[PDB]
Amino acid sequence: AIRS
Amino acid sequence: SLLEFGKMILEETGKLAIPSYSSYGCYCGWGGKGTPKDATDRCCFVHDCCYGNLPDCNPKSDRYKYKRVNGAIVCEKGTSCENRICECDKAAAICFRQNLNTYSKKYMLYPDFLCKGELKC
Repeated sequence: AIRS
Repeated sequence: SLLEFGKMILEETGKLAIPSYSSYGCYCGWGGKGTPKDATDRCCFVHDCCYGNLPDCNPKSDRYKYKRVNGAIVCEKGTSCENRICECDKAAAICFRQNLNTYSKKYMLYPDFLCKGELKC
């Protein structure tokens, strides 16, 4: 959900 | 925004940002300390510095617009913060592309204790  | 950056990364490299670049080395996805492990990790180090240049911007959530001009990323004009965030993300995506030749899966999920010491931007 939270990446680069 | 982080989701936009992830789409830019996938477009550029063919790798999904999660999991290929979300936990890589010392600086990709949760950066702070250590000597970067390789050139890909140095892309993340510089990207972290680039965001660090923008203390009154919110790069995780603030959305920017960009287009492609025959492969090339062109950031389109938004707010000052959006423009600067876009330029940081563009550079990192290009950097990841330039360093795919040495990307190493052994640096995915790299443990924190192997990342020690401050490195100045």
